[PDB]
Amino acid sequence: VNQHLCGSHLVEALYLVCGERGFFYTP
Amino acid sequence: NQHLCGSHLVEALYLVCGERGFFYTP
Amino acid sequence: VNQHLCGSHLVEALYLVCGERGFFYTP
Amino acid sequence: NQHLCGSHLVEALYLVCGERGFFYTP
Amino acid sequence: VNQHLCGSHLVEALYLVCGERGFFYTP
Amino acid sequence: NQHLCGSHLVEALYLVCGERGFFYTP
Amino acid sequence: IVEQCCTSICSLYQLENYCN
Amino acid sequence: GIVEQCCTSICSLYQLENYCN
Amino acid sequence: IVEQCCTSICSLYQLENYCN
Amino acid sequence: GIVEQCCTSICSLYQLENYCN
Amino acid sequence: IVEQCCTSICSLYQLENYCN
Amino acid sequence: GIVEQCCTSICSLYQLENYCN
Ligand SMILES: [Cl-]
Ligand SMILES: [Cl-]
Ligand SMILES: [Zn+2]
Ligand SMILES: [Zn+2]
Repeated sequence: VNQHLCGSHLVEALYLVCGERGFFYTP
Repeated sequence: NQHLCGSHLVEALYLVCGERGFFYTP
Repeated sequence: VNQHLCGSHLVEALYLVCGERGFFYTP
Repeated sequence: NQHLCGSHLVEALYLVCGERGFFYTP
Repeated sequence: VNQHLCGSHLVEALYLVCGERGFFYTP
Repeated sequence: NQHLCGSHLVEALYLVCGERGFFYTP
Repeated sequence: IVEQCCTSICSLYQLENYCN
Repeated sequence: GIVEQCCTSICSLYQLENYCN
Repeated sequence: IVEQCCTSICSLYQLENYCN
Repeated sequence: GIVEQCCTSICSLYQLENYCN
Repeated sequence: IVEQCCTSICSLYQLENYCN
Repeated sequence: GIVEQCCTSICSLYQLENYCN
């Protein structure tokens, strides 16, 4: 449950940080 | 901006895809 | 305190998921 | 998009209304 | 780790609440 | 709206600045 | 609410109107 | 409640669609 | 996806297409 | 600190308005 | 910052300028 | 995993840039 809310902020960061380069999300 | 949408896009994908995970590209 | 940050992601999901149908939020 | 605003709208309502809860419709 | 996700929602609130007045964030 | 960007701006600043903290003004 | 607060930015006050 | 239900155990999109109007 | 879902709002269905 | 204050106990909009400039 | 980063998208670099 | 790595200990922007394509 903590991990799920965390995952949400992970992809948000990955979005800013990866940018044009893009990314894949896997748990 | 279109960048703003991308932010909302991944959140959605995040809730929709789940354990399956997903991919984002521009 | 966990419940409060969680509630925040709840309404966000409810927003995507409910859409035109809309929703009510109560804790 | 206007859909993007709705997302920001509910977050706000979420912080403003609190325990009182709130309603969102389009 | 909880504190980090929390900080994220803090600045978001501070943003809505402070508005034109603005703010400084420090942990 | 431009207000929507501000919301995304601070989140970014939040991830970029970190312990250093940051300042936001309009 | 969309009409109100998505064309011009609504104050904490105007939003509070929308609480349940 | 939504909170009671979905902040203890992770709710699916389907279980959330219930609290819609 | 940007093309698809950032000009017109995509349904939960259309997004689900983008899952891995 | 903001964190110290508001990540242990839930802060009201009023208590947050203090950290504004 | 609004002027800078809300008309054209700012890099992690340009934002870092705004840290305290 | 991203989750395993970054939800237990706080990851830097640099450590996150690794999961990029
Ligand atoms: Cl969170
Ligand atoms: Cl937005
Ligand atoms: Zn947005
Ligand atoms: Zn959160």
